[PDB]
Order: sequence, then structure tokens, then C-alpha cells
Amino acid sequence: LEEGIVVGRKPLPQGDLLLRLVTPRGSLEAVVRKLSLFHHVRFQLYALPTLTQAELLGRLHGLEAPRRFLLAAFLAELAYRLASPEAAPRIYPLLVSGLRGIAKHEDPLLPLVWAGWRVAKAGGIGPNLELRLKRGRLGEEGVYLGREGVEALKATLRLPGAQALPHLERLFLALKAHAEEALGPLRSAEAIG
Amino acid sequence: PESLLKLTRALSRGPKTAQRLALHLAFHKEEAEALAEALEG
Amino acid sequence: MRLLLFRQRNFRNLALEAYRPPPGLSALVGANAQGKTSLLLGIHLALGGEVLGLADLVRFGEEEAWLHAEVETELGAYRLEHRLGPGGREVLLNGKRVSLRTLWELPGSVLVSPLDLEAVLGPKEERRAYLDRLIARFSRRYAALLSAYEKALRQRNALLKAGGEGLSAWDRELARYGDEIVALRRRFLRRFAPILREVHAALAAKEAGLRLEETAGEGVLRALEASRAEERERGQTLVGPHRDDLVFLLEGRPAHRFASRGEAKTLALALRLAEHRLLGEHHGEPPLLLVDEWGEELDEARRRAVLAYAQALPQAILAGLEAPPGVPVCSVVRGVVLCP
Amino acid sequence: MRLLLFRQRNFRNLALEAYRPPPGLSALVGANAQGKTSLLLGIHLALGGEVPLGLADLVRFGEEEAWLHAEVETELGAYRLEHRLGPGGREVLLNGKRVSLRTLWELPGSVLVSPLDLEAVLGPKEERRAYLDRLIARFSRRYAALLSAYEKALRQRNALLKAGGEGLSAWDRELARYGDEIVALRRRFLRRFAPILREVHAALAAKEAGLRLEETAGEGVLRALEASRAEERERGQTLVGPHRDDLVFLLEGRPAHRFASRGEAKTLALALRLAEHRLLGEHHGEPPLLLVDEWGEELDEARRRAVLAYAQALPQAILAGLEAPPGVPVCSVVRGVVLCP
Amino acid sequence: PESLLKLTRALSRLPGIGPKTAQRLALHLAFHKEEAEALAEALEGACRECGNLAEGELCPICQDRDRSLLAVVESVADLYALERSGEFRGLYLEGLFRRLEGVEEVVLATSMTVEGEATALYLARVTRPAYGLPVGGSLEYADEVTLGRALEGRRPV
Amino acid sequence: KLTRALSRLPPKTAQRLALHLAFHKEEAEALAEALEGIKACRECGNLAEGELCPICQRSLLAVVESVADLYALERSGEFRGLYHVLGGALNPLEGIGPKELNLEGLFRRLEGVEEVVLATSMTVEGEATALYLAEELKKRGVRVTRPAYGLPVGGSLEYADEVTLGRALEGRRPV
Amino acid sequence: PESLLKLTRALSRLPGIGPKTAQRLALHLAFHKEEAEALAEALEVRACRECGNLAEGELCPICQSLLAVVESVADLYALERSGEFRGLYHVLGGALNPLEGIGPKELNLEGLFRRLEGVEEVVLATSMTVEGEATALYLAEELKKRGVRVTRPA
DNA sequence: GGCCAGATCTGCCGCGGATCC
DNA sequence: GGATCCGCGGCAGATCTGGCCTG
Ligand SMILES: Nc1ncnc2c1ncn2[C@@H]1O[C@H](COP(=O)(O)OP(=O)(O)NP(=O)(O)O)[C@@H](O)[C@H]1O
Ligand SMILES: Nc1ncnc2c1ncn2[C@@H]1O[C@H](COP(=O)(O)OP(=O)(O)NP(=O)(O)O)[C@@H](O)[C@H]1O
Ligand SMILES: [Mg+2]
Ligand SMILES: [Mg+2]
Ligand SMILES: [Zn+2]
Ligand SMILES: [Zn+2]
Ligand SMILES: [Zn+2]
Repeated sequence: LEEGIVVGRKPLPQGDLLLRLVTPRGSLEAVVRKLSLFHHVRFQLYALPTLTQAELLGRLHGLEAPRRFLLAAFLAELAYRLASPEAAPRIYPLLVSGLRGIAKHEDPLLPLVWAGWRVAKAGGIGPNLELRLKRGRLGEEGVYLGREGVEALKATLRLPGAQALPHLERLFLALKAHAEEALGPLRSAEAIG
Repeated sequence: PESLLKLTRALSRGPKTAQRLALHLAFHKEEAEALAEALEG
Repeated sequence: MRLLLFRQRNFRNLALEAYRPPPGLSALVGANAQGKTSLLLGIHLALGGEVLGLADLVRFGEEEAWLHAEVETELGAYRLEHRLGPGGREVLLNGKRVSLRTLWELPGSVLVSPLDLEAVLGPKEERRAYLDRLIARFSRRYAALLSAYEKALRQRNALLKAGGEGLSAWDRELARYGDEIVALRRRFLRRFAPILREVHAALAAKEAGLRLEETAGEGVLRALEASRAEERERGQTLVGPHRDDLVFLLEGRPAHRFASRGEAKTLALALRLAEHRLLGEHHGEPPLLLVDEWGEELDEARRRAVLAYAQALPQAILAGLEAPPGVPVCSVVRGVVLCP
Repeated sequence: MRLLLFRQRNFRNLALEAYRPPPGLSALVGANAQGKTSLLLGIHLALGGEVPLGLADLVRFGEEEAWLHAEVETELGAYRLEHRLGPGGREVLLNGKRVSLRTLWELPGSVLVSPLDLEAVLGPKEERRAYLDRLIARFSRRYAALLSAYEKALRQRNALLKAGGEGLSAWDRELARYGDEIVALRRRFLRRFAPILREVHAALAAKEAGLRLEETAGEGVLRALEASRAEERERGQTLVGPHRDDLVFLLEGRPAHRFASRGEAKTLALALRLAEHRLLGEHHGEPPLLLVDEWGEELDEARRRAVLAYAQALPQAILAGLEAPPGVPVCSVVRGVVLCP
Repeated sequence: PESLLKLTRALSRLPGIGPKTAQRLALHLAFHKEEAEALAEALEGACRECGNLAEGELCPICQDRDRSLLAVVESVADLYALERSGEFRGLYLEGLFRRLEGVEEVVLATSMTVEGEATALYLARVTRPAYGLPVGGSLEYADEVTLGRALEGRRPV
Repeated sequence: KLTRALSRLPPKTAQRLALHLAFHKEEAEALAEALEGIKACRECGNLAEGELCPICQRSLLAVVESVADLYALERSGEFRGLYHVLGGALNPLEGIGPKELNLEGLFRRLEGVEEVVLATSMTVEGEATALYLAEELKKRGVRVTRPAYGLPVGGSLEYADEVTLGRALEGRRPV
Repeated sequence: PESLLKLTRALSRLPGIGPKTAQRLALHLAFHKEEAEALAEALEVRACRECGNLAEGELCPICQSLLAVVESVADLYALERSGEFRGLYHVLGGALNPLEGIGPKELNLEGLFRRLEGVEEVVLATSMTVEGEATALYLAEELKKRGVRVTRPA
């Protein structure tokens, strides 16, 4: 038995479904014979492992918004690409907190970026902040983050989230550039325009 | 419910019949007592 | 027509000397295994009826059986005798030896037995055979037509089964016989039904009828032509008078699937009585009627109706465990018959 | 074994709510066309038996579904049986779940007596052989398997013989592998069965009763097959085997299909049924339920008195007829309703 | 061996197990007293106002709930399922007419079984859940009647 | 090549049939002939002899995800409108978006007064597509309707998911 | 269309199929057009030179000192898959039943008689039907006439 | 859905009993 | 007294209803 989130749904031509899940112990891939997206679920795997039982633990009803759904898919994909087994116990609570924030907060982008920066920091891809950040390094090239943006980024990377929220109340572009430099292109990047 | 799961698990020593019987015994105190008596017997 | 006297010697377990039934309704009373059925069977045989193996009718440890009957019809009395044994039957009419076909002309008698229920609750073959023999009892052309049709069908099937050949004359013969057989059957059944309906209405409260199903109602030739492919495939003739079906109906429903014991018994008795009435109206004088075990599986009303109907016949003999009320009665004890 | 309650809905012409027979001897009284036979047939079908009537003709005129329900308790414990008769087919729900019909074969069940037994006693050779086969088949399934295998082997060998030539000894050995087993099983069953029938019939009449089974192949199938090659070649069919045995019932040492009256034949049929009931009750430990239809129709006073005496010592039985036996509880049937005063 | 008779009868009485299944279970439990004792030691481990079964006269629904909403349930399994659901703050047939007092909207939580259909027809504010298509899966794994009802039950949005 | 083709069909039966086909050349040739013989309507999207189906040779329109769904709907018998067949659903994970669908082909057939049934999948992705198409239609001045959410016929309550039950409740109707 | 009709006829004709299954697979292949030509190309190994069995190459894996006789290739693969033993493998034409006219000549008994050399044991793995038992008896009689100790599975 | 078990139905062959020359 | 024929019991082969297992 394991507990995790649903971050990947690949339909199988034979009527089955390919499932992609991450737990506090590491990411995994599973299949089912013949559980909705972005749901915290507790499941029992049998071995690609074949799922046998699944228990629902909560629904995020507010994710049906188009932009909110796109941002949640972006966050989940970035989490999965950063879902190392060692970092999984750190990312999983961060994943849940970010999903709750983007579900509840009026502006999903704020908690989205708040969780994404911390996931990037904890996933071994922490940018070097020592006005434009390029490949995770500040300088005269890249997206102009500005003094306020740099200060908010430093506060988020150093202070806990509670007082990091007021500072951030453009960094998304820098985080996307850093993630692309570290890991390569993103499949979901086409959606946003 | 804890006693329900304990009963379904003892009965499992399929799950749908185990559940139907656990529910029936919960809803029939007399029969369940008689069964505990016969098991002690 | 009156049966004045009847004698026998060494026939089953009978050990009597003479029996003189009175005119009108009569009765017989006995327990189990006493000889009512044997007496009725002997009376039926003595008048030239049909039956048990011919070698099984002789008493145990004997070889010769003798039956003698004296009947005084309207025109004049005459005698009959029968000899049974290893050689065979020796029927002589009033002293002169003669064949049974001569006795076929005489009225004879009608016997009602528990064996008539199978003509109602039995399979298709039994019903068809019963109808065939019932029609044959009235006419002589029917037997010859049936024999010729059977032989022609056998020849045609034998030729068709073993490979192929020219099938032109066999079809013509089969059609020529079937077209007459079907017409005769229709003509007889057009008249038989109303008498049966009236008799059953007298006996009971429901309604009875007959239904005949014909595979070739317009012509044997066309029916044969319209099935050649499957006839050649299967290898048997699939049309003709030898595949018709007869069904007895109680309130518009088949009798062999819904009727009970009492209804079936009443229907069989009605059929026998209708046959008796038709024979009486045909030959010239009604034959003697013999009813065996008349009132077991019937209630009070049906028994009373049966007795009331039988009260009006010129002569009849009833046998059973219980004596009917208000009629002369004779008892049977260990094969002997004694009368008051 | 004991029956407690029977309920129905849209079965034949029946129309009632419930029926609770008492423990012991019972009775039914009714005129013609009332429903005694229908009630007995319904009980027999509900308790897991086999009804000779077609399935599609057991419902009312107009309706399309029937319901049966019985509540029986045994030495072990109570349980409920339920049948859903309809266009699709029979289905059984033991205590609330679907159950295969073969499972009820292990239950006690019931036995039914009807004039069909009387017809079978006085029937041709094939009917008697079929009756013996069906009677033996209720005590083992190995017998049915052996019968099926023997039939298939016989068909194969006959087809081979009808046209052409091929290897023949193989099929001979194949058929002889089963013929001997069938013969031995029949012999053992008859040896165990005869004395019970004799002692049962000794309490209903005065004469003697017995059985006889003559065999075409007593020493062995192979020896009899090799001794009739010319006849097989001339005819083209197998002429030796268990499929040509003859069973005869004897009254005072004479065949019963040529020297017997109605009363004696009915007594023989009843004796056979009672012996089967006793043997089955000994086999399963708990005797089944006995249902008699038209108990005393074609019998005299002494035989009726003898019949009533025997049925009084049974655990539970139900008799039906047009008259009420003296000294027993009586229920009446009128147009489908059963009322007990 | 007379003691086991009562146990066999007790297990026979419950639905879903035949007499031979009960005998087999008893025989398997006769020589396996280890788990028989484990089961025995593990065994230990309705209010008029509601109709809900609970320890004590008042159920937890009676024991933060409103009397405005009352839902009629066919079986207590559905009651447990809806308790695991938790979408009504309100309290939880032939007797419906004389329970109409004090009720301003009637909630119908009964299943769509034919018995429920007949009960609803006999009983004919009152509300009933709609007929529509479920969530997830595949449109090719459905039934024709549901397709038709969803096409004719199509709502405007 | 044979084992994989046989396994693509929706084990032991596949193998026995492949072996039989190997031992029965004529059947295999007949099957290849039927396949060549078999080798979407421009407007409806169903099957057709040549270009247009017999139906084509309309106030109602039903949006559908795939041709199989279209055919299922037609088998239902409760729809005599026209159809527009998309190429699939939106999927960022598969790089599927406005630049991949047939939106422009859709807009060539749509008019002001019309109703478009929203028969998308019952998933997060199908719901997102449904809402997106509905918004695009309300912008472009056309009615938006959505099939009823609720319980399926023959469905038990015990085994229904909490979302289905919650939608049934929220979408309860008077009677 | 008529092409769909003939495709459904072809699917129904082949064994182990349902008419409803045939129709649903016809509609599924109408939905998937690439799988059509994929199956067509995958549609297009011969009899072994020595044994005569279907061989992935030049000899069947049986050839490449225990001998067994089997009705058909299906039971051959079923027996080899479990892999209790390895030895020479032989396959017959079928069973031996005279109802539909299959005698010893219609079978491949003649081929079996060419390679008895070097054989010390033969086991008759045959089905449990009566035809299988008759075939086993005939084979045992023939080999005993030639002379080889034989065994059969329990 | 698909294959088998078991009862019912139809036609052919050998045997017994009536008739003829 | 021999011989052809007519009718019926007995048996094998083909059809058909209702229950079952595999999936
Ligand atoms: N060939 C025979 N030789 C000597 N006795 C015989 C012969 N055939 C039958 N019996 C005896 O006659 C009895 C049958 O007599 P039967 O005439 O049938 O009686 P029944 O009065 O009609 N009896 P039931 O019909 O049972 O009420 C047999 O049981 C034997 O005892
Ligand atoms: N399927 C049916 N639906 C309705 N009525 C029927 C059906 N089958 C038979 N019947 C009637 O039920 C009656 C027969 O019931 P049955 O149970 O045989 O009577 P019984 O009491 O045994 N009579 P009996 O044996 O003749 O003294 C007749 O009136 C039939 O017409
Ligand atoms: Mg008599
Ligand atoms: Mg009756
Ligand atoms: Zn309460
Ligand atoms: Zn079109
Ligand atoms: Zn080889």
C-alpha cells in the first residue's frame, strides 16, 4: 500500500490506462485494467506494477478553470521531472501545499510560483543568486527580474513561506528558463500563450 | 468501523461475502451472539 | 340384438358353466383378482373382437380352450364356437368352418378399457395409428390404399437413399394414393365431429373438438416439388399423409399438456360412445357395449351423468368395485359367477 | 427432515398465500380439476426435483413469470430455497445467492408417486431398462460417466463396421473396458436391492415378488464378441453387450407384464417406490419427504387398510385423493385455495 | 460431536452459505483451533427519530444537524456510504405520509431499483436525483438506455 | 511480427487462429481481399461509399470526440442532427492545443442560432475541453448546452464514487 | 458497406469467433486504418526437413533420445512450454475416428516408421477422449509388434 | 457465449399368425 | 400341408431442449 498523487494519464489503446504517480518514497509508473487527475489517492500496487485497490482522500473541485488547470498540469509535470526518491519526502508536502494554494487562492500563479521555486531549490536545481538571471545565474543577460524580483526570490529561497508570501504579494519565466537549462524542454510548455 | 473491519478480516481468514456477513451480523445481534456462543461451545 | 347365453371351458382362471345376462343395464361386482376382466375379455372374443398373446389365453398347464356364444339377432338366432391351442384359432359359424373376415360383417361389440387413455395422452404416432384404425373399421378401401401407399413410399425412399436415379413414376404413384387418402380422411372427419361434441356436452360441461393438420392440403405433387433441395439433402420424403397430426382440444387447448385424469377419461369415454353410435346408425342395429372399471377416477356428478346416459342403451354391462344404485347386480368370487 | 412453509405466485392454476403441513401423516380432498396434482408438483419442483412437464407450460395463461418459495429445516439447520421460473430458464437462490442445480443433488429431497410408475412396470423392454438405469444413476455419477463412454464407443464401432474395414481389435478392447464395469455395478446393486423390496412388498399383499436380470455377456464381452463374428458380419451391428439386457418383475414366479391385474401392478409400483425411499433414507441418513398421489383409487378395502397402516410410521407424508382417510387431518382444495378447518 | 450441530445450524442460517458449505467450514475450523480462537478474540474488537442504528438511544446524527432536510434510505449500507460521503448537513414510504409534518422539502435517497420505482409511483416539496452519465471511463463502455436518457435529459448551461 | 499482430487484437486463441491461418492460405487471401476492399464523411464523419454518405446526399449539432462515439450515439437513435468530428482532445502533456485541433473547420459550419451538445469525455481533460469550447461559443454568440450529470441506469449507491453522488445531489430535479 | 459485409463474413467464417465480436472488430478496424495494413503486412517458416513440423528456420527445435507422439501442434507447444523433459517430438495428423472417415492411411503413421533407429523409449502423450485411447491402443499394438517398450501418462 | 448431455421422434428389419392352393 | 402375405415389437440413428463452464 502506498499514498501519492495522480500526475499522469496516458490512455492505452487496449482500453487500459497508464498511470504516473509519485509518493514520499519516490516516483513510479503503474497500469490499470480497463483515480481522477490531481487527486491525493492511497493505492495498493501489485507487480510495470498493476494497481489493485484505490482509495480517494480528497478532491480539488476548483481546478476545472482552464488557466488553473494548465498551471496545475505545469506544476505536476515539473514536480514529476524533479521527483527524485531522495527529494520525494520534501517535494510531496510541497506539492500538496502548492496544489491547495492554487485551488484556494484567488490568483493561482502566486502559490504556483511559490511552490515551484521551493521545489526547484529542494530538487538540486537551486539557482545561483550570488538584475537578469541567466541559466540560474544573475547578470546582464536573461529576463530582467529587477531589484524587487531579486529580493522576493532571495526571501523565498531563504525565509519560510509564511513571510515569503508578503514579499511576492516574471519569476516564473526565470524558473522556467532554469528548469529548461537543467532538464531540457517541457511537453506542456505549448499550452501557455 | 473497527469492529466491522475486524469481522470482515476474521471472515476472510471473497471480501464481498465477508462484508455482507459482517453487516448482517452487526444488524442481527441475536444471531451474532448465538454464533459467538457456538464458537465458544 | 341380445346375447342370450355364453359358455366356456379352460379360459384364463374362469371356472363357470353358463352366464345369462338380462336385457337392459347390468352390473358386475368383485374384489381385486377375481375375474371381471377375464369374463369381459372372453365375451369380447366370443363375438369376434380383437385382443394378450394368443398362447397366453389358455389356463395354466393345459392345451385346449373352448368358447361358445348364442346370440339371437332381429332376423334370427345363430351360434358360434372358438377353439384355441397350439395349432391356432378354429372359428366355425353354426357348424360350418369359416374365416374371421366373414365375422367382420357382423355387428359385434365395443369394449372400453383403461387402454384408451393413451390415444389421448400419447405421442403423435399413437394418435395417428388410432385414427387410422378407427377409419379402417368402417371401410375396406382404406386398408388397401394404406398398404399401397406404404409400399410405394418404401420403394421411393430406398431408390432415393442409394445414390440417384430417375424419380418420375414413384412420385406419380405416391400422389395418386395420397390424394385419395387425404380426401377420405377429410370426408370422415367432417361427419365424426358433431356427434362427439354432442355426446361430450351431454356427459360434461366443457367443449371438445378435433383438429387435423395437413402438410399437403392442395396436392402431393406440388408439396414434393417445393422441397426438392432439402429432400435430396436429408434423404427422406418430408411431405405426405404419413406426417399429419391429430390433436384433441378441451376449451381450445391441447389435451395432452393441460387436461387432468378425469377430463381425459371423460373424453375417451365420449370417443368410444360416439364410435358406438356411429356403428349403430351404420350397420343397422347398435352393437353390445361393454364397459370395464367404469367409475374409479370420477366424482359424484360425473358418475351420475355416466349412469344416466348408459341407462337408455338397449343393452350394456358394467364392471367395477362398487355396485351402482338401482340396477341388477351379480357378484364374482374366485372365478365363479353367482346371481340372485 | 421437515417442511415448514410453501408459498407460490402464478404457478399453474394455483391461487393461495401459504400452506403449513403438520408433522406426520396428512391428507388432501378435492373434486376433479381443483389443483391437488398441481400443488404436489409444485412442492416436488420447489424441493429440487424433476417435473416431467415442459418448463414453458408451468405458468398461467397470459403471465410470463412464476415464483416458488419453500422453507425446510433438517437435522443440521434451517435454510430457504427459491425458484424463479420464466422465459429465460430456471434459476435457484439458496439463502439468497445463485446456486447450480447440481448442488441440490446432495440434499435429501423428496420422492413422488404417480401412475407413470404403473405405466413403466407394464411397459416394453426398453422402458424397463431405462427405468433401471435411471434408478441406479441416483446413487453414483461414475455410472453415468461409464454409460456415456460406452454409448460413444458403441457408436464408433458400429459406424466402423457399417462400411469398409480398418483396425477393429482396438475398439473391441475399448468397449470391453467399460462393459465389465457396468455389469459388475449392476450385479452389486441388484444384490443389495432385492431383499428390501421383498420385505417391503411382504407387508402389503400375500403373494411373492422378485427380480430377474438375464445377461447376454456374462463371462466377458471379448469372449462373446469373438463367438458371434458371422452374425455381426451378416447383420452389420453389434449384438452383444449391456445395451441388450432384460429386466423382468415376477409375481409368484411368472412375468408381471402378462399375468397381472391392475391392483397387483399398482401394489408392485408402490412397493418399488417405498423400497427406493427406504434405501435413499439409509444412504443419506435422513429419509426424504414422501408425496403420494391417488393413494387408494383402484384398490379394495383390505389393500387400502394395509396402505394406511404402513404410512403411519413414517416421519412425514402427504396423501391426496377424492376421499378422506379415517382418523387423519384433512384439508380441502376448491378452485386453487387450500383452507384447513 | 453433538456440539458442532448447533454451530453448523447457526452458520447454515445466514444467507449465502449452503448446508454443505457450512459443514465444510465447521470441519476446517475443527482442527484449526488457532484461528478459531483468533476469530473469537477478534469478534469483540435504531432511534425512532432517525431510523439509524447506533450505540445508545440517540444516534450521532441526533447527537450539528438540521431537521429541515430528511432523506429516506433503502438500506443502511447506503447510509454508511453517504456518511463516508458527507454532503448533507440535514438529518438522516408507507409511513412517509404521516411523517410529512415538520418537513418542508423531502429528500429521496432511495436507490433506483424497481421496488424504489414502484414506491415512488405509489407515493405520487419533493426532490429526486437526476438520470445522467457517470464520470471517467469510456463512452464505448456504456448502455443504450443511459445514452438515450442523457440525450433527452440534456440540460442547458 | 505475427505474435505481435495477433496480440494487438482486443493469447491461446490468437495463436490457434494464427496457426490455422498459416494452414489455411485461402482464408488469408480472402481476408486480404476484404481488407483491400475496405481500404470518414466530409461533413458527418461516419462511413460512406466514396465521398458523401447516403444521408448527406440540421438545426441540431452534436460535438463528439471520436467516430466510435458518433456511431454509438447514432445507434442510440435519439439524435437526428449533424455532427462535427474533432481530431481528439486538448492535452498539454501530449502537446495538443488550439494549434492542433480543427477549430477553423468547426467555425466554417457554425451559425448564430444553433445548439451544440457537449459530449466530451467525463475527465478533467474532457471537462476542460467542454468549458473551453463553451466559452468560445458564448464569445461567438451561440447557445451552450451540457448533457446531464448524474447516476447511471442500473447503478448501485454503495459502489458509486463520491463525485458522481455529489453531482447527483447538486443537480437534483423536482418531481 | 459491402466490403464491411464481406469482412464480417470472413471474420465469422474463421473458427473461435463471435458474430457480435466479428462486427465489433470490423467497426474497430474501420476506426483504425493503419492497423489494417499493419496486419496485412504481418500476415505474410515451413515443414521441417526431417520431422516435418513447422520450423522457425530449417529444422524444428525438436531435432536441434526420447520420443513422444502428439495429436497436433497445440498440445506440442503446451507440453514443451512446461518443459519437464527434452527429446525428439512427433506430431500426428489428428485423432482416429471412423464417423467422418479418418483411417490409418489418412494419418502420418508411415512417416513415423522411418526413424525408429536409435530409439530406446517412446511415450504416447494422447488426449483423454475415446478416440485418443483407441489411437493409443493401436499404436501400442503396432510398436509391440515391432518391439519397443512403451509408456503413457497417468 | 459456445459446447455437451439426454430425452423424443422417424423409419427399417426380422418374426408370428392368418390365408390360399 | 406348403407358401406368400400382413402386421407389430424391437433397435439404431438424427433432432432438439435446457443446463453448464470459460471468460
Ligand atoms: N393364464 C392364466 N391362467 C391362470 N390364472 C390366470 C391366468 N391369467 C391370469 N390369471 C389369474 O387371474 C388374475 C387376474 O384376473 P383379472 O381378471 O385380471 O381380475 P380383475 O377382477 O379384473 N382384477 P382388478 O382389475 O385388479 O380389480 C391373475 O392375478 C391370476 O391370479
Ligand atoms: N397452465 C395452466 N394454467 C391454468 N389452468 C391450468 C393450467 N394447466 C392446467 N390447468 C387447469 O387445471 C386443472 C387441472 O388441475 P389438476 O391439478 O390436474 O387437478 P386434479 O385435482 O389433480 N384433478 P383430477 O386428478 O382429475 O381428479 C384443469 O381445470 C386445467 O384446465
Ligand atoms: Mg381387471
Ligand atoms: Mg390429478
Ligand atoms: Zn437519531
Ligand atoms: Zn455524411
Ligand atoms: Zn525437425
